[PDB]
Amino acid sequence: LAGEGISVNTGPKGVINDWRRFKQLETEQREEQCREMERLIKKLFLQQYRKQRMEEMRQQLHFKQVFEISGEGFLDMIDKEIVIMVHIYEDGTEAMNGCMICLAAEYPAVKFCKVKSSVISQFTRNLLIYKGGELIGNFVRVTDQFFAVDLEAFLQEFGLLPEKLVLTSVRNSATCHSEDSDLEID
Amino acid sequence: EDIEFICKTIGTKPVAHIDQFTADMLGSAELAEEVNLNGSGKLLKITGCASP
Amino acid sequence: LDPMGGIVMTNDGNAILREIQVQHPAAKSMIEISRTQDEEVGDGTTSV
Amino acid sequence: PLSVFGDRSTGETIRSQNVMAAASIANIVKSSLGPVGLDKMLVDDIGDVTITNDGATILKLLEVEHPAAKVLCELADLQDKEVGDGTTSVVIIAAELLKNADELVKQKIHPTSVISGYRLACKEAVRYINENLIVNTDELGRDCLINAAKTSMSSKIIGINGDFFANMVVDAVLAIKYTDIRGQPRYPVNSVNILKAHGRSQMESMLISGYALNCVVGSQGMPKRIVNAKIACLDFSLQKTKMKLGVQVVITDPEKLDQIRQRESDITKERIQKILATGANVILTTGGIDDMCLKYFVEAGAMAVRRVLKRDLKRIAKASGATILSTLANLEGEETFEAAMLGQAEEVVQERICDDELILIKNTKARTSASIILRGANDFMCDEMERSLHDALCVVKRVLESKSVVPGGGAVEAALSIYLENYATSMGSREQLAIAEFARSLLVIPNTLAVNAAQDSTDLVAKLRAFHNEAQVNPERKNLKWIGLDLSNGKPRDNKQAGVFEPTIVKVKSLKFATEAAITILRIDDLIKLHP
Ligand SMILES: Nc1ncnc2c1ncn2[C@@H]1O[C@H](COP(=O)(O)OP(=O)(O)O)[C@@H](O)[C@H]1O
Ligand SMILES: [Mg+2]
Ligand SMILES: [Mg+2]
Repeated sequence: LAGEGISVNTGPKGVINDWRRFKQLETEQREEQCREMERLIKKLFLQQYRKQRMEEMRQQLHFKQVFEISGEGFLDMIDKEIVIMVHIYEDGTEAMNGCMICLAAEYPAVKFCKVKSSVISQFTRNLLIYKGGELIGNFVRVTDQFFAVDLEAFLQEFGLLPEKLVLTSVRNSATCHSEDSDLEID
Repeated sequence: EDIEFICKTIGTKPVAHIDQFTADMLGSAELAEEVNLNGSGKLLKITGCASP
Repeated sequence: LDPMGGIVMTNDGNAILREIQVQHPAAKSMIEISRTQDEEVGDGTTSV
Repeated sequence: PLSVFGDRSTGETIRSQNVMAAASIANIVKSSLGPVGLDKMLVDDIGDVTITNDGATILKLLEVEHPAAKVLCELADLQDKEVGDGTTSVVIIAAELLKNADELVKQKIHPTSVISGYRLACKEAVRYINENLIVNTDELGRDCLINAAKTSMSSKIIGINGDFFANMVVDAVLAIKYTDIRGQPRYPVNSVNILKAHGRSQMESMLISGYALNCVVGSQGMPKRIVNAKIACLDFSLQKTKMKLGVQVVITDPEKLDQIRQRESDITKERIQKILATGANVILTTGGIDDMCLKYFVEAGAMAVRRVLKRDLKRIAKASGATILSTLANLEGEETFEAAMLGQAEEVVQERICDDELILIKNTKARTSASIILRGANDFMCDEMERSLHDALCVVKRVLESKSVVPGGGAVEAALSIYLENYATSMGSREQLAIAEFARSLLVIPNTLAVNAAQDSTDLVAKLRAFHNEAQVNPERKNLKWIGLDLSNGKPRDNKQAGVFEPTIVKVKSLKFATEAAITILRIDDLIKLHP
């Protein structure tokens, strides 16, 4: 057993196809694991808010549903295209889901959505915030620290929810192009 | 990057300060019209130039 | 039963239909019809 | 041997795959052709529902992976952009052309010969259409425009409603007519603001003899109806004055802070006083208006509308004779506003439309403008009505610009098929088959029309071809060129007297675009798909 200076030379040349086919899937798996582990492990009478009640019965005045994400769905939802809150749960979850549904009406610029925990048990036996592809809020097990007003106040105290709408008939816009508007001549 | 091409095509000499902006540094042209391509977009054409 | 935890107890057609979430787009069209009838005249929502 | 990190298809495999993709795209929209066509209901997998018959909308909404299918979808989009009608017909014709061309290629006919034959057939078809099948609209009058609009609105949600919608479309198009230099009557469609609102029925949609804004007054203080309006169009926000980045306020003597703060809003106060001193009644601005300026307008007894869309403001200024003013700066370095920049209208009202309000600028002087308020049963119906209305407006614009129309109902297609299958024998030895296949593929339109009505396509198309052959053979039977298809009774019918017309530009552009797309797809006999 000698000749440790193998100089494998054109050996790997004949296997670049299979090696790269395996490497593409390996890179995809590594990216998925990194995105999954981006949140996890990393950190895994004025005082009574008199305005809470008024916000409560002014929030109900609109009802659609939050998008249910498919392992690559989480990857390609944030990879492309703003503040985004993502909910992790497996079927207190219903209460905060209703809170997110209520908040989505007042925040059209946000992309409220939910995703199963199974598709993505150390974090399961007993709210993720993204913006522009980078993590902003990583509040896990929020029950330790509800209503839609409470969630809104909690997110605003951290300076994450955007700060603050007339209702049209139904809609006006049709398209956007060289409309060739009227140009009165002579 | 298009400054050299524009100056060669028309004859306009670029001006970087209003002090030197004089009439002799202008490129005379016969017509400068922006046309539409049957709703596929808009193009500005400068067709016909003195000393092309 | 409101998903936010509230309770809506009524017999108005529009109030009942507005709280129902459906998947078949024909049902969505019917619910939009109910909403249109409620917004236009404000009565006859079950009849339409 | 190649060692290319990807998949490769070559020969009959890739050609058959491309024809497969084109045929699938054609079959997607084949069921939405002709008056006996039916709409489609698209769901955007988040609950959003779209109901439409327009081919371009369907192809844009669908998710497409195959490159040839993408080519056909972009072809439909281009046809919609350049003409506005016949979006399904061009896709169907292109797919049928590709299918027949591949059938020829599989018989060891070289694709270059097929492409040359297709080019010759397209040129000859355009020439024959222009020479024979066109009908001048000068001697027809408004009836021709009404019939063209009605034919365009067939197969749409406003089909039976055509008797009224055609009149509305013709009036709206004629209201915006203008003549530019060279004395060419130009009709600027898309300047007609189409507003939608559910509620009342289709029959009682409103055509506005003016302009309609999807906006309301900024505050409840101002009146919601002004008779002798003096519209002042502005392109700037009327808010408290704030210095730009290069200006910074530094105070050393404390006694001047109050003066600074007072001037900070007195500047805007003076601007509003200058604007209102000339007699302005309605003020429209693209920028925002804060509370103090709204109070000024309320006290002046005027109207203030904020966040007006730029295109809407430009149209209002053009119609009423007003001029957009991004600033009140004149050539003397001063800050003045003159009455010459005021636009006038006969009435400005905030009308109520189904629990919501919108502003109607009725009867603007110095220029006529139009807007359409579509009333329907729900959002989907109103959106489909808007799409159909846009198609009708485009058709009317094409008819009014180019004064040539052709009979509908597949009469043009049958005449072209007969003439081309007769002409193919005149010249060529191998492209003759290509021209014959072009002629045969041109018959896919009447075939689809007959199929959609559950009528015997074979007998109807045979009778149509016999009529057109008699027209092309007997000199005294040239009046049979207008024999189209009557889908209500499933019998051939003279469409020229029946009032079924299409612009010639629609057929010509559809033929050219379909031929070019078929040629583009036909040139491929090898595909390399690299792994991502
Ligand atoms: N009343 C009618 N009788 C017979 N044929 C008609 C009638 N109206 C329209 N057609 C034909 O039906 C064909 C399909 O039109 P359609 O598909 O609705 O337009 P588009 O292709 O723009 O969607 C047209 O080519 C036209 O010639
Ligand atoms: Mg009742
Ligand atoms: Mg059409």
